[PDB]
Amino acid sequence: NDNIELVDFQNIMFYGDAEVGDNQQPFTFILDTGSANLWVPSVKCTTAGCLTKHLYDSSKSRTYEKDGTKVEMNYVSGTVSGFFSKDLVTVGNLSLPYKFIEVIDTNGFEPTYTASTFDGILGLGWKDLSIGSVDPIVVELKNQNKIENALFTFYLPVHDKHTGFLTIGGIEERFYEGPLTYEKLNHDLYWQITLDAHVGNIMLEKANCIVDSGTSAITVPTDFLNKMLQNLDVIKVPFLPFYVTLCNNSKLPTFEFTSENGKYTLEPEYYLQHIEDVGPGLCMLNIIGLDFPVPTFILGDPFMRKYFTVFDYDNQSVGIALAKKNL
Ligand SMILES: CSC[C@H](NC(=O)Cc1ccccc1)C(=O)N[C@@H](Cc1ccccc1)[C@H](O)C(=O)N1CSC(C)(C)[C@H]1C(=O)N[C@H]1c2ccccc2C[C@H]1O
Ligand SMILES: C[C@H](CCC(=O)NCCC[N+](C)(C)CCCS(=O)(=O)[O-])[C@H]1CC[C@H]2[C@@H]3[C@H](O)C[C@@H]4C[C@H](O)CC[C@]4(C)[C@H]3C[C@H](O)[C@]12C
Ligand code: NA
Repeated sequence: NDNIELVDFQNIMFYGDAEVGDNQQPFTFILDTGSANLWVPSVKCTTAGCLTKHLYDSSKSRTYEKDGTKVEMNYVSGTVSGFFSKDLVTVGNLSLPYKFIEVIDTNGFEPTYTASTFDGILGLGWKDLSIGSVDPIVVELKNQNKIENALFTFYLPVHDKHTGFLTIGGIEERFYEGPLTYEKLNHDLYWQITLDAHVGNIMLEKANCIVDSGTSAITVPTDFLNKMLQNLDVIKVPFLPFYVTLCNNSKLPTFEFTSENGKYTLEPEYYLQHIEDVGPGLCMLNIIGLDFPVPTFILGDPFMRKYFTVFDYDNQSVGIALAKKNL
């Protein structure tokens, strides 16, 4: 199985590296299960954000195949735009020709872009979520028979303790302890499963839960959040949807998620972010209120830091298991 090392960036996000072009041009990616396109910033970039990035130069790649088609990717955090290009993409020791976006304007993706040290985003979603109708990397590698299974695996790094791996094509027992529980997808094209959500006395039955690698938070329905925070001794930051607390706050709850198959819990230690610079013994909650059309939680980074996760295209399932504290 091919492995890609995952490095932590300030306990908000993680990255892994990969190559685009036979020139072996090396890029740092956010690895995002909730999107289905790959992009890298071009040498043709007109914007300030591209200043400090590894830039893609199609003139230095002999496997480059032109495709002028203009495209923009609209994320919740902003927009990047440019054009489609084709070239050899290499993930670990697995290569395949691939269609991706050459980004020339990142101004709509500020301040996220210039803030952090990633170059681009590598989607790990489903095909019907892609622009330009791009087969996902793992399913092509499967199809081309470079890996056993159409699946990938996340063992996330933890700040100041160990590194992580994205593993492609097969499941390695070393990453987790206890049982590995599979949860069927309740949607065709998202890593979305059904779970009862419990926080104290507040309960949502058969809630949609999206396992998502690119979101640095647990997201919660706004009504559910407003009930959770009632008398919690937490304070909202002015103008921003973030809550601050004493790290030691005895009332901070444990999320409990359950299926017929399993039980997954998330204790304060996984969703708190120390902000010692702002004040002594203060923490931010990595919890955001957000309403999808159907009541939904995003089980983001903080969930995935605790739980090893198996994303299975062939079995339309998400495997979940408690991550080992170190390898
Ligand atoms: C096919 S990509 C376009 C997609 N847009 C949508 O789904 C539109 C939408 C919006 C609200 C409800 C329902 C649907 C999208 O941006 N999805 C994102 C996940 C998402 C988040 C909220 C609501 C719906 C989907 C993406 O997978 C991601 O992690 N992204 C886009 S870019 C990113 C890799 C930096 C990261 C990010 O923004 N992360 C930030 C985020 C998002 C929500 C809560 C906290 C935070 C902090 C930070 O981590
Ligand atoms: C996705 C949700 C909800 C968006 C929403 O509720 N938007 C209503 C208006 C919708 N529009 C009319 C504009 C278009 C769609 C209408 S339509 O009906 O067509 O769908 C919004 C609301 C608050 C947003 C976060 C904060 O900012 C702080 C921070 C800023 C960074 O920079 C990026 C990260 C982060 C965490 C943000 C991410 C995300 O962005 C959040 C969660
Ligand atoms: Na995501």
